[PDB]
Amino acid sequence: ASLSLAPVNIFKAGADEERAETARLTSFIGAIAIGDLVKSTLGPKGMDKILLSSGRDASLMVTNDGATILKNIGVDNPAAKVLVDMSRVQDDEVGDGTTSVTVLAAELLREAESLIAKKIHPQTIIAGWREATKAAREALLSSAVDHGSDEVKFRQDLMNIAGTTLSSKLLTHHKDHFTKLAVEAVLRLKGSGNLEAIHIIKKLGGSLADSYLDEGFLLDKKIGVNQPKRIENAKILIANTGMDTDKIKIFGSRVRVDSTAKVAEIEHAEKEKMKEKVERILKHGINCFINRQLIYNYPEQLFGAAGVMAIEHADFAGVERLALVTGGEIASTFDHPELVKLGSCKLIEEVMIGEDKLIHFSGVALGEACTIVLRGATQQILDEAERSLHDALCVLAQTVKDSRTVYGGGCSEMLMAHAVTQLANRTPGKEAVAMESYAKALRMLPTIIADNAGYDSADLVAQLRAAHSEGNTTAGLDMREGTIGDMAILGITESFQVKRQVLLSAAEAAEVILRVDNIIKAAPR
Amino acid sequence: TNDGATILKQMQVLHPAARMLVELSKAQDIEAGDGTTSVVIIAGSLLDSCTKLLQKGIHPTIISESFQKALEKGIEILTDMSRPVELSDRETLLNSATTSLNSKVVSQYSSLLSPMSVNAVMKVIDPATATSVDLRDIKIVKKLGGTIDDCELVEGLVLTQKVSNSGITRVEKAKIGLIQFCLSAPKTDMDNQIVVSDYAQMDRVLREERAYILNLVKQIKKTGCNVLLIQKSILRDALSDLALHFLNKMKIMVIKDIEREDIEFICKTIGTKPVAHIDQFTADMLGSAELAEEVNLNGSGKLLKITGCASPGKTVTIVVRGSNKLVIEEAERSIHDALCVIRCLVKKRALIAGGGAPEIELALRLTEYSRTLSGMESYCVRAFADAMEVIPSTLAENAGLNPISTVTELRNRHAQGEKTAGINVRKGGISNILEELVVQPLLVSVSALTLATETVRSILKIDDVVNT
Amino acid sequence: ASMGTLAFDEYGRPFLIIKDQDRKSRLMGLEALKSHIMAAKAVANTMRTSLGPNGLDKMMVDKDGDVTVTNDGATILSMMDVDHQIAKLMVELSKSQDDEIGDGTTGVVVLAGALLEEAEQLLDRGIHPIRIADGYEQAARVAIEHLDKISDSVLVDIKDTEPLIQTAKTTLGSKVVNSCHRQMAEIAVNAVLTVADMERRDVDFELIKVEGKVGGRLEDTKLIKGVIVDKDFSHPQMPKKVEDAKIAILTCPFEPPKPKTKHKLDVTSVEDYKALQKYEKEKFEEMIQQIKETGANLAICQWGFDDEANHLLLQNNLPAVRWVGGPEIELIAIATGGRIVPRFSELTAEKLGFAGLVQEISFGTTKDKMLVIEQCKNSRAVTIFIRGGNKMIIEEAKRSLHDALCVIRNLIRDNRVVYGGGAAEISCALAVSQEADKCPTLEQYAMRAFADALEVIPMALSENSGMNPIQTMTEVRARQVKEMNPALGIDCLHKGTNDMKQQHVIETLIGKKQQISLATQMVRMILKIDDIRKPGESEE
Amino acid sequence: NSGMNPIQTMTEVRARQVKEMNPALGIDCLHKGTNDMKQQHVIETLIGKKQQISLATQMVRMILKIDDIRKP
Amino acid sequence: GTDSSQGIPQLVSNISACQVIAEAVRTTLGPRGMDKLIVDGRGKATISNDGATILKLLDVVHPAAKTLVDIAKS
Ligand SMILES: Nc1ncnc2c1ncn2[C@@H]1O[C@H](COP(=O)(O)OP(=O)(O)O)[C@@H](O)[C@H]1O
Ligand SMILES: Nc1ncnc2c1ncn2[C@@H]1O[C@H](COP(=O)(O)OP(=O)(O)O)[C@@H](O)[C@H]1O
Ligand SMILES: Nc1ncnc2c1ncn2[C@@H]1O[C@H](COP(=O)(O)OP(=O)(O)O)[C@@H](O)[C@H]1O
Repeated sequence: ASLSLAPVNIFKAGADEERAETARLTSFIGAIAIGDLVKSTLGPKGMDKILLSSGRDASLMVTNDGATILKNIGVDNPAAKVLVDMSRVQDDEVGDGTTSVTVLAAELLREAESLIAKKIHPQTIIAGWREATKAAREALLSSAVDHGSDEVKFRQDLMNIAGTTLSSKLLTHHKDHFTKLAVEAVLRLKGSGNLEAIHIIKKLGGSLADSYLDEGFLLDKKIGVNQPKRIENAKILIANTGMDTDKIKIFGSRVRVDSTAKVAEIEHAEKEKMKEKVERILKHGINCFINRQLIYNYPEQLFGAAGVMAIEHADFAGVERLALVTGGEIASTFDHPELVKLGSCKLIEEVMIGEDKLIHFSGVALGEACTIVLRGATQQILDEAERSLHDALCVLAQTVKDSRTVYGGGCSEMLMAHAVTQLANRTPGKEAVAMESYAKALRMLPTIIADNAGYDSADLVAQLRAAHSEGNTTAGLDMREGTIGDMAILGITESFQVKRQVLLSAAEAAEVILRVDNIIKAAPR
Repeated sequence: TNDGATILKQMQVLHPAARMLVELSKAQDIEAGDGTTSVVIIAGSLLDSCTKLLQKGIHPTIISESFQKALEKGIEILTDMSRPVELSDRETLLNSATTSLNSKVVSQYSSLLSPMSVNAVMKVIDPATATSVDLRDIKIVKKLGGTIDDCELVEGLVLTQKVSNSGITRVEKAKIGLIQFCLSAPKTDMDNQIVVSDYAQMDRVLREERAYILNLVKQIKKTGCNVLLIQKSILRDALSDLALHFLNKMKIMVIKDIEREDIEFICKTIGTKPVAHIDQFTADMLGSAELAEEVNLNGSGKLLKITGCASPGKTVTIVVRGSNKLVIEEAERSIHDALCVIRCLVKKRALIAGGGAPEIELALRLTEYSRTLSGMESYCVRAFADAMEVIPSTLAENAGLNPISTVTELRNRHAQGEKTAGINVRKGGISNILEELVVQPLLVSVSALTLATETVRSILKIDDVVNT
Repeated sequence: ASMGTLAFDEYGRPFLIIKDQDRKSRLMGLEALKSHIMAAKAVANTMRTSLGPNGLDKMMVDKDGDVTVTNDGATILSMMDVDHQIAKLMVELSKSQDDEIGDGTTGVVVLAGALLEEAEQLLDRGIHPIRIADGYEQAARVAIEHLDKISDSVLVDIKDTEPLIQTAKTTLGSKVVNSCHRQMAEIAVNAVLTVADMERRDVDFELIKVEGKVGGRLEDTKLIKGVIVDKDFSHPQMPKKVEDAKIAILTCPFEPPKPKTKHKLDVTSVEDYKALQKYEKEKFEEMIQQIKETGANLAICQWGFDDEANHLLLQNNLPAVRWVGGPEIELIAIATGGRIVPRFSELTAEKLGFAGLVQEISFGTTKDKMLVIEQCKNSRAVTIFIRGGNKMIIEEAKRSLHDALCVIRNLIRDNRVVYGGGAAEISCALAVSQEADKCPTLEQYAMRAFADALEVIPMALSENSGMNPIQTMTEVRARQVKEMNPALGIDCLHKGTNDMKQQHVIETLIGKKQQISLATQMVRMILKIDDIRKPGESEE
Repeated sequence: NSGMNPIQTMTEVRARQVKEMNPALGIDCLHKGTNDMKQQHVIETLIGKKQQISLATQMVRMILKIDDIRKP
Repeated sequence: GTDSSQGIPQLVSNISACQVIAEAVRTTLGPRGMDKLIVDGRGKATISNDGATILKLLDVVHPAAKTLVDIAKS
């Protein structure tokens, strides 16, 4: 029975239950709504999107990646919340394919709606989809190719993959140069899998071509007054002390005086203690000093008299990457000047770019940190460029970890679709119908990928289907003229692990969402 | 006000397009210093061309690459037509400064200001062999009332805060002394309670505080200072009545509420290091003095003019006058625009006559290139040229003149050879404006063109807008 | 029996009976019982769809906006906006069945639903609830006797778990995790047998936590015989991997303890200030030397440490963590065999637990790592790590492993088991039909009511899948007449055979008898209650 | 109304027209292969299109001779 | 209190209150009588077939109800 047509509604105010078909209608309609809201960023012609803040903040951002929309969007449909959860999972896994897995899930749900309207049970659909996913995964691994051993081929595949990632973004104008720059940046880590080490800056104005890579480090903390402005070839030490009005941590201590003479004596004692601490710091043999918290007037005056620069407002990430790139060691007790390693740098300077004073590091010792200069007229294009660069770094790291790759741009999509169609016509029953709907969603993904360019779909899809039937498993759609051809020679390749992860995530999300039959609601607040 | 940078940065509409146009104007101001109005007008023209390009059922991605080709062609044309100058050609710098001042209220106050601006630039930066200009070298004193003739080229330091030491004026050969310790009773870092159980103890309290403050004054006079400057302290009283009286009894000028940000500028200029501890009262505080006069502007503002130092830094100051705040801001920003123009003259010494002539030439050349093209690209480049034709229309407008006739006459004069033909505002006609010294550098128009093209491309590939 | 009673006295004066009677719907008697039974009707029909492997999964959005997609009925209905006390009574019924067995919680609810289904028609015929309840109790006794008669038991002990693996796979077939049923059965049995007591004692579930992180693939779900620590090392250059580590239990911050009562210390002179400074410095020195005296590898701080302590630990190269929760401290102390340490007074190398292996685990570009502890020679705690494509499949895996481990615990408790999937339900229906045919007539209506009530389980199983219910019902009943077998029932997975035993489906007999008894008792109780008070003011 | 490109169609058409002049060098709507209306027998009276152009011109002009509205 | 005036109407009100207080326990007399479950605040609904046990947990507010409950308690 259903509570929709019942003598009583056992609910509080605002809580309701709806008929099974209506419940799935609402859930899957919310899911497909979020799906086509994230849609239209597929392919190299993906249109950008503004991430506006409805509140008084009014923070306006633009991005071509749909995951940014997913992380910052209001949630109404519970299935939409499930979709954003799985998409965030995929994004934390790999930096590309998040919008791909989201749109695949949205389609799978909309043809699930259509197929249930076609009088098919959800369990049969789930079984057919599981069979089709197994077939698609086996086909994808059959055509998967790894070329990590060959260093020249590995570098060429890195070129292709970074170009693939940047094609969907607006940076396609300098795609090749930014590609070689990012590949050099990722190889600068000497096989290190971390990505927070690579740091980026923002500078208003200038052409996009002005963007480049800095091998050293870029710093944007001001220098003191009395200390000399520029001293090179110094030793840099990182400290975790407050370095401001240092007082006894004992809570119960208090001062009880009968006259101002003892007050002045205590003030002089505090000044002498601060001077002793300053001398203890200077005992380390340091000229460029780095601090986290504030530095007051007396210590900065003492540093200026000592001719030693103190750098404040160095946050945890900044000191982290500075230690990674120079080998400096963080310290909190300065009673052992020789027991803490000091940072080694070749050249330090305070460059003047734009209308700001930026400290630039050159000749870093360890080199385990990359600093990238990005130039843009507006902050929006700047953040879009940095997000695209970060996604490129993520996909490059994923390729470095495993070099198993496949031919994308609809090519491997046609492989999967062909395998699933072959199995569907091989098998009888409504499971075949469900998994053929799976296959048609698979085919319609690159359909809209290409149609985002205002091109034709059916002719190219049929041509690629026929060519891959002939055995042209390396044939893929070319965005340059909206035509077909050898996908590899276009220099556009996709990692096999990313494709497999996207396929599995979409399959599992569709399976878990489809099993929902009825929606029950508690009392809203 | 007139110049559009402040106008855009002041008003706000909250629509993302408006905010990013404001950001584009700010970036244009940052990169070059002027042309913000020009670049935003160019963006608006490209967008009115774009909407018509869009109603024709054209994909908004091929038009982006067409705009990129138009941009690179226009950059090539502008670079080709521009003529280089020399860093020793003061005449070219004077022409550029005068042209910059024309678009401001002080347009007729240019013959005395352009040499002023170039001399200030020469003083505050490297006279030659330099790449960047530090705009922070020169500060501005904005004063109500007065005239442009009342503006000065002071090269010392001015303290806008009031003289808390009333009755002390014109300390001859004044020695400027900056201190950071607050002139008040001593206080420990930790909380103290002054418990008093006897009359003698309470008397000793203030007796000892008076003795300590007198010792402080004596140690201040140990070096022989006659002018004292205190920081801006709000937790503790920077200047107390007892300290002020003790310093006035023996003639030291006292001024409090001094910002900590100006301390770095003072150190860069003269080098009087701030002092936080009394024991470090060395002899490096002071130096030679030339002039310290408390000038008054007919009672319409109190100022402390202290000019003249021995071996100062490369920093000067400007005192901008004006009846109302708007004209003061206009004169100040006119001076700033002149300085930015000289900065643009520092690098990429490529000059071209302005006044619509570069835009007329660009429109004609892009029309030719569109004719040479084919496909949607030719139509997009035609729309591009029609859009960029707007600037000579606006310049021909604001005077009631015919834009069509002006544009066609300029195009014909370019065709016969006279490319440098512009709009002559003084003669109210159309002729070459090279004689009128209406010349602009390369990296102002080039920067505006590139920025406008990038912004229109950014907003070109937009599908929908959503809120969070 | 609505909007109060209309009398208006009897000489024309205004009349008052009950407070707020202008709109009070006064509910007593048979109509009140109708209201309660129909509310239970709604609850049961909304809940019953989660029965059988083909049974779908309900979702709920709680008062806090958190979703929950679930297959196990107990947790499906455990968070319902229950208003009438009968629904709450069914909730405690489900809870009692769940903590008594763990599986079959759906069975009691559906059985009670069908019992009330025919009870309401019996009430419409004009039958007072007492005789209905008595007949229902007689019927429950008959059903329990049949269940005892058709029992069959096998070996369950720790040495052999192949029947346990089959039972776990059968139980998890109804859950979406049925893709890798063999893998989850094997890992679950390994987890439960890692630490267990076979002398009819409880297995420490405090030490067995089902926790995992999102990401990866479902088949990556693997068993970690140890402890999972969320926190990470504070220093960048600090080493991330330590082997053969010793756990230093710490329950005090790395700062000088302060007096509990309010205290005042008078520092007046320069000598006092310097003396306090040097006292504090020597206190830090004493504390750091005391910490280093034990020589432990890993130090676990509940209250953390400051920057100076962090640098001192860095120089000493002694791995340590900060701000760890108390229950986690108890778990790690039990697993490593550590001892309670109040402060540095009782800190020594003889009271340190041992961790076999300690590692930092990375999951790509997240900047958020975790600490895994395993390989302990005396590990008293074992945890199962589950991977999934999203957090809600993770939660479903959590509850699926929970139910599987509960089934394993029930099997360990006793080997008395039977065959489910409606076959035993059909046998019970046959027994109740026989009792109706061989017992006094007046209560035979309640007899056959209870029979039709027990008949709903194959009803729901069939209509969940989609086969024709009643033809299968009659055919299986006829075959069961031909041969007595609790293994002739519905082929939900369409395997083509009605031999339920051949399909390796095992459920505990204690669970089924408790299900029947609990359902009968709850139905009897609800039959005898006809009082609920409502104000019904229809506030605006 | 169908979907072919406007501008390459224009380019091909006037290229063929400057190569040779014919009143039937237009659009191949139904993919007859050639842009020659003579082969496809696309025929319309000259008077109709003459009056088309004339009426359009005169009424466009006389609409251009209107610039006032005073809605109450 | 509706028509709670001096004389007979207040007696009628008391009689009606007595009838209402009887209705709650009217159905639990005997060993085979039905039981009562009524919400009592925090949901600790109590099963008790004894009528007096029902009486200790009632919500009597009418004076007639109280002056009958006291006799019942005695
Ligand atoms: N040159 C190309 N030709 C065809 N398809 C491409 C090309 N470059 C990228 N793609 C596809 O377009 C998709 C869009 O990628 P992107 O928007 O960066 O993130 P997501 O993959 O999550 O959508 C990619 O998944 C990729 O498979
Ligand atoms: N005497 C003049 N005759 C004609 N045009 C002039 C004259 N003086 C200046 N202009 C034009 O006015 C424009 C002012 O530009 P700009 O200073 O960028 O405007 P804004 O200060 O509002 O940003 C210059 O591009 C120049 O071509
Ligand atoms: N393979 C199967 N075929 C037919 N029926 C099954 C099968 N597996 C389980 N069942 C039945 O489905 C019922 C529901 O089991 P399940 O949903 O796993 O937990 P619960 O019993 O708590 O609802 C069980 O009582 C069992 O008898």
